[PDB]
Order: sequence, then structure tokens, then C-alpha cells
Amino acid sequence: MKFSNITIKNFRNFEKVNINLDNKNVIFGMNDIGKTNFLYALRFLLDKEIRKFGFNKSDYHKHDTSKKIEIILTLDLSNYEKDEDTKKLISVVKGARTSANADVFYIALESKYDDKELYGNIILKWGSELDNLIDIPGRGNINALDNVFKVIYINP
Amino acid sequence: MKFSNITIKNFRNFEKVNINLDNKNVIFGMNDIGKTNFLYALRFLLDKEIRKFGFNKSDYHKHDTSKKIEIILTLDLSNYEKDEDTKKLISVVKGARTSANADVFYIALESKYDDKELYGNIILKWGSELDNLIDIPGRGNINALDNVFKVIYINP
Amino acid sequence: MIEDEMSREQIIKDGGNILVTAGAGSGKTTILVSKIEADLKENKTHYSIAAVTFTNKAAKEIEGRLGYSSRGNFIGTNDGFVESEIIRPFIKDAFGNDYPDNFTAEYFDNQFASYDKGLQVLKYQNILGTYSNPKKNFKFQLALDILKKSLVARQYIFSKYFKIFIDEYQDSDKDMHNLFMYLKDQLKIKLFIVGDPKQSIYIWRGAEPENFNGLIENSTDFNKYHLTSNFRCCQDIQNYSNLFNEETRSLIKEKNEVQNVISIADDMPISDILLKLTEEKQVLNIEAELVILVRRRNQAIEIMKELNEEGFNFIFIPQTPLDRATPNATLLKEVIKYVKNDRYSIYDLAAEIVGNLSSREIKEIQKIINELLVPNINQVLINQVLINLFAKLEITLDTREITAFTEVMMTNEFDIAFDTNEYLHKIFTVHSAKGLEFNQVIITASDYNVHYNRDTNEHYVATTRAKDKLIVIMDNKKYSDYIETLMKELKIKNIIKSI
Amino acid sequence: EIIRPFIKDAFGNDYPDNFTAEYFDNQFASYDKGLQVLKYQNILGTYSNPKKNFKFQLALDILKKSLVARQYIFSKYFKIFID
Repeated sequence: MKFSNITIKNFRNFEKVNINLDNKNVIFGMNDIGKTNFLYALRFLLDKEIRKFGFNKSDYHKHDTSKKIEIILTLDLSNYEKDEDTKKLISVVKGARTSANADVFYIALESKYDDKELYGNIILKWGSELDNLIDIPGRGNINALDNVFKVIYINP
Repeated sequence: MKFSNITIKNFRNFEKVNINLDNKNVIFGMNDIGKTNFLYALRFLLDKEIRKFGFNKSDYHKHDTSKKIEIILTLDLSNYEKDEDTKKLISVVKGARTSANADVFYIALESKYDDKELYGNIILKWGSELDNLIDIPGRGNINALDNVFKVIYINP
Repeated sequence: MIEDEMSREQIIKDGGNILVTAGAGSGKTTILVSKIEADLKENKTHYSIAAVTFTNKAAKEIEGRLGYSSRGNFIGTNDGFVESEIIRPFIKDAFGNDYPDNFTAEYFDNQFASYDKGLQVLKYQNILGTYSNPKKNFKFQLALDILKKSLVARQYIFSKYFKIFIDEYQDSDKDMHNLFMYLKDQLKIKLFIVGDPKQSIYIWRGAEPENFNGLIENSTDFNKYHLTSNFRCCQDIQNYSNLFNEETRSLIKEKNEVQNVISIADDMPISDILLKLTEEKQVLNIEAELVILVRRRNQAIEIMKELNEEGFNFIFIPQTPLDRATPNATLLKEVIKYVKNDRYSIYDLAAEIVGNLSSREIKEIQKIINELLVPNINQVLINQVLINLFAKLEITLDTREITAFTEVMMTNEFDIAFDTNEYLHKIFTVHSAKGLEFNQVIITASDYNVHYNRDTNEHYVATTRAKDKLIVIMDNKKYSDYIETLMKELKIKNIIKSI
Repeated sequence: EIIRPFIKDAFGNDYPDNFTAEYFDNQFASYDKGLQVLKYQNILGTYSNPKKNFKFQLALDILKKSLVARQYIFSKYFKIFID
């Protein structure tokens, strides 16, 4: 029902940033690169049309190329018996959960550079536990998270 | 070592065309749309940067949208004990072959419209039998056929 | 209009739990896919449905009539439903992590008969099999225990599936019944139960007919309907489905002119009755399936050589010894079609064996039936079919039926060819026309039947096959006079239009 | 690399691809009953005597029985490092 926090562990200018979230989030500040990189991190996690291009050399901090990019998003998943989007997630997640952690869900993105074909591959995992996250299944160009979420990007 | 034939069972203007191939193939004729669609069918089968966009409504014949797109390519695999690219294919294909058909290999592409999200998904299969083709395994944005092949497109 | 359309209008516009008591065949797949299409059309939410059968041939037929969808619907057998939706995703959660996920269903060598040793086998050597007694289900009991033991299985199976469509409830195990009313009662899922009551049940040995006979008399929370699949398609043809010989003569409506019947002159031959109706009258179509149901096989073959001199080459399959009423025709017909054709796939043979979903083990029986591909006409058929029926279960449904199967390939051919490919212009007799439906039925007057006041059920079941057009001629003047006497007996002035 | 990709080819289609390596309960001590277990109840374990290996014997038999296992294991691996 409600988002919890996003941990960005490596991106274009993020070292290790743990931002608590909610519904209806508003970001502001002085530097515009960090705000547009926050929105691009959300787009890389949730939008298929941006995720399919992968990462370049410039999407790592200091162009260091030897560090794994990790982006983790946490949900609450607790407010059931009245909410509709809870069922919308549970019906597609299927058996990736445990009955002990009926609440709190994790969606994660990992990336490591290849350094020979010059390409950073993006691998998506999900699960209700901090470790033992399994890969999101998908047939062709799509996976189950594309069936769950619909992202609308509005820019003038 | 050597290509055998390509069968295009549905494309932009191909109904059911079974073209025998070889190495060093040269195509010519009067209509340029068919030749550039032959080259685009080869690019959709073998190039990752074109396959990732999927099919549109206009990539089906007569925009009919209710027909499955099938593109199958056949190899020979027979000339062993002297050839290097044969090992280059066997080292990645792993256990998708049978000892009865030690020669001849099949790489196939299938597509079917969604009609709700307006998107044609592309699913790749391979195997040494005309039936029981299994899906090509892959972790993230890539699969094993990207590790096998390297396609160079030259256009002035 | 009548019972077919008003039952369709009632059933399609319902929203509750539905119980349909239909007849024998007549397109249960049609009403099933029509209700499925209506329910998927009226719904715009994220929920999906689950269609449940026994044979996956019905599943591919259902998805062929349906088309393609990415909503997440499940079409298949109940074994696959229980395996992939309840057992496999939640076996590691319901019974601890020490129970294994990745497992193989195999019910060909297993005959253990307790729950305790069953889940000992599932924990230690990770094979799920079957019970020893035929009227049990280890898989459905395990699914019920998983659903009652695991929370997240209940959350998933409530948050995904909206309606569940059950077919062939007349032959259903009581554990399937327990799981289905557990899904109905606590988790609040809607159910669409179809079937027929009693009337010579078969398939999935161990049937328990009191299951379907438990929700006809005493059940209350179910909208009940009779047969909704029509005896005949279209509207005007259905009139002679209400003809019979008595009682249902009162149930038929009055019409001044029936458009679906064409009567013609009787002096000239049929071979150009067809040419007059197809070309001059533009009534019949050669490209449509064009079938005359007649009897008396000698005059049938006379009509055959007459029509070969006509040119369109009608084909005759007579009453085979395989065509008698037996509980095992549908699979051994697939065995003989795979053996004697040459190129029929082994998965086409795999599509009918009880609960199917059989991977990795089709070669065990294809070795036996590949040993059946030797001609060896004397005595090898008995022991190879014996070890086949030991392999494929449904045992001791033979002795008379093994001889009925034997007389097919005796003399190496029963009729030199068989129903191999799709060809038009077929002829069937009354002993073998039951089951397969014909687009155009052109009986040709039912020669010397009506004025004798007998042979009436034969031309009645001849008229049961027609969809859009049927023709009845007064081949004799006294035939027309007895038609007039019969329509005085109906108290209905016109039931047949003559052009 | 040897057992799972080529078990269905080396010993016929009736042998399963799916299997689980468990060596805490198994103490059977013959090859014949071992592949009876691997065919019927599809568990690959260990031998009873400690100085044996059922898995490596099955790998050697699969390599000697299947052509495509030899083609794969020759066409992929160049050097093998034993510690």
C-alpha cells in the first residue's frame, strides 16, 4: 500500500544514500543533478523502456567501473483486508514470500560491468527477506514487474 | 560451420518463404522493401540492439495482428575435427543437443501480439530438433546467443 | 428462441455460483468458452480465471476457441492446477524449509496407501505419486493441507483467481470436492460447475457419482440450470428436434413457413439435385461439409459408385468393431491412428491419457508401441497391449474389447483406409454418426420411412446432425400423404416448406 | 557440467533431468540400486564406504556413453586446476 524507503548504494553521484519514502513524495534542494539522478534511479528501477538500455561507463560513481550498483526499494505490504493494490502485488509475486514476513517486501536492482564488451547488465530481484532474493521471472523482453507497475513520466 | 536455410513464416511482407542459404549470400532483385526486410529479419534474429525494441503493429502482414511471427534459421554442425566456430557454438549451447542429431541445429524466434498493452514480445528458442525447442537462457538484458554471435551492420 | 436461447440469456447474465445439468456432449466446450469470454469481457480488473478439465486436448481446444490473452488465466487439468498453483510455490512454507520445492509427479509405479509414508517419500526422495485405492487423491489432500496451513497460499489464491470453472463433476474424487467447497466457502471464490447427472459415467476410474448427486437435490446456495447446449444449432431446424413421436409434439411452437427446409422434385437423380441446389438455386455449398446419412449399406455402396461416376468421390467409413460402446475407445483409437498412419506424433497420443501432464516418460510407452509397429499379425498384439495397459493403467477394461480392437487390423486393413486427414464429402450410417457434427445434412427424403410409421428414430437422429440446412423430399405420393396426416396429428399446418 | 546437462542423453529419456544431491540419509552401496534410485525416486547420493564416489563413477559413465558431453567438455574448458 505504502512505500517505505529507497537505498541507493551506487549511482552517478550517490555513494550510499538511504531516503525514507511514502506516498506523495516531494524532493527539492540546490543541485539539480542529484534530483534528476534520483528520478532516473526510480526510472531505472521501475520503467522498462529505460532499463532495457542498461548502464554505461558514466552511470558509476567516479567512473570507477569496479563497484556493483545496487538499488533497493522497500514496501510495507501490511494494510490488507481493505486495500486493492495489495492484491495487485500479491497475485503476481505468487510464491516469493514467507508467512513469517507477511508484510514488508523488497525489490532490488543489481549491476556489474563486463569490461570486455563495455556493457553493464541489469539484473532484477525481489523477495520478502533482505538476503536470499530470487530473480524476477520473465519470458522474453518483459518480466513480472512490468505486469505489476505502470510508470508515467511527466516532463514539459 | 555453414548456414543451411532460413524460413520466415510471418513478417512485414513475407507469407511463407523458405530461402536456402550458405556462407557469402548475395540477394538482389527489383523491390527494395523485400530485400531490406530480409536484412531486418536477420537483424531481428541475431542482433540484440534491434531485438530489444520488440515488434510493432506494422511488423505483421496486412497488420492482421492475430498471427504468430515465426523465423527459423538452420545450421549444419557437421564439419567437426577441423573447424573452430563449431566449438564456439558447442561451448555455449551445452546440453541442448542430442547425440542422434550430432549435426544440424535450429535457432528460432517467435512473437505474438498482446492486444492490450500494444506490444509484440519476442521469445527466442534453440535446439537440434524441429519440435521440443527450449528457451535460450539468460540472466538480465542478455542471453547466450549474444555470447555466441557478433553482428556488424554496414550501411553508408 | 426457445430453451436454448433463454437458457443462454439466463446463464450468460448471471454473476453467482452456477450449476449446469446438461446432456451427453452437444458442445459443452461451446457454452464453457462463451461464458468464459463473457466473464473476461465484463471484467476490467486484474483478476483472472481458472478452467479445469481432465484431458489437455480439451484445454488446447478451449484456448483455441478463446484465442490469446496475457491477463494470467489458467487453462489445463486439475493436476496441473494443484501442482503449479498450490503445491510447488508453497511446499517450502507450509511444511518447513526442509521439504523440497523442485519435484516430479509420477503416478505409474507408485501404490503406497498412507499419508505419513507419502510425505516421508516427498521429504526424503521428493517424488509425489498416487494412492493405492482409486477413489483417493494424495495431491488434493496435500493441497488442502497446504491451504489450511499456509497464510500466503490463501492470500495468493484469493488475490489472483476470480471464478473457477469445473467440468465433468460427475466423475470426480471426493478430495477434489473437499478442496472445491473449501475454495468456495472460506476464501469466497465464485464457481461455475457444469456436467451431466449419472447416465453412464466413465473416465478417471473411481468416479463417486454421489458427488454431483450431492448438489442437485439438497443444495441451496447454487443457481441451477438444465441443459443449455442446444440439441441442434440455428433456430428453424430445432423444430424437428421437438418432433420425436409423442409428448414433445405438444412442446413445439407454430410457424407458417420454415426457411431452413427445402423440398424438391423427386423424379430426377440426386447427383444433380446437388447441381440444381448449388448452382441454380444457390442453396447448398460444395465447399461446406456435404453429408447424406442413410442406411442399408448395399444401396449405400450403390450410391457410392453412382457418385464416383458423378465425380466428387464420396468416402465411406462403415461401422468398425471399435465403434461399439466401450469405456476405452478414445485412447486406443489414438494408438491405432499413431501406428497405422506413419507420421502421427507421440504427443498427440499423449494428449488423452487420464490426467496427462506427463513429461520425460512418454518414451517408456513409445518403446512398447514402437514394438507394436511390427506387423506380426498372429499373436503379438495381445501381450503388447497387455503390457501397454499395465503401463497406462485403467486395467481389466478388455477381453471383449481386446477382440473388438483385434478385428480392426485383422486382414491388415478394415476398410483399406481410415479417417487419416481432413477431406470433405463423407457418409455415415446410424451406427456411427453419433458424436461428430456435420455442417450440411442432406438426408435425401429418408427412403420409404414415414408411411410405414416406423424407421423414424433413424431419420430423427439423421436430422440431429444438421446445423444450418436440412432437406426433406416427398419421394413418394403416399409419403407426402402420410406427411400431411402427421401434420394433422401435430395440429400444426406447416412444418415443411416446399419450393 | 556432466551429470545434469547429459543424463537424459547418456542413459535414455526415461532418466530425469531433475534431481537433488543429498548425502545425509543415503547409504546404499551398489551401482545398480544407485541408478535404480536415480531413475525411480530420482535422488543422487553417496556410497556407504567412504573411499568411493557414486557421482564421479556416473560422470565417467556419462562421458564415455554420450558423444555430446565429450564435445561440450572439450569445446569449452581449456585448463583444469586441481587443488
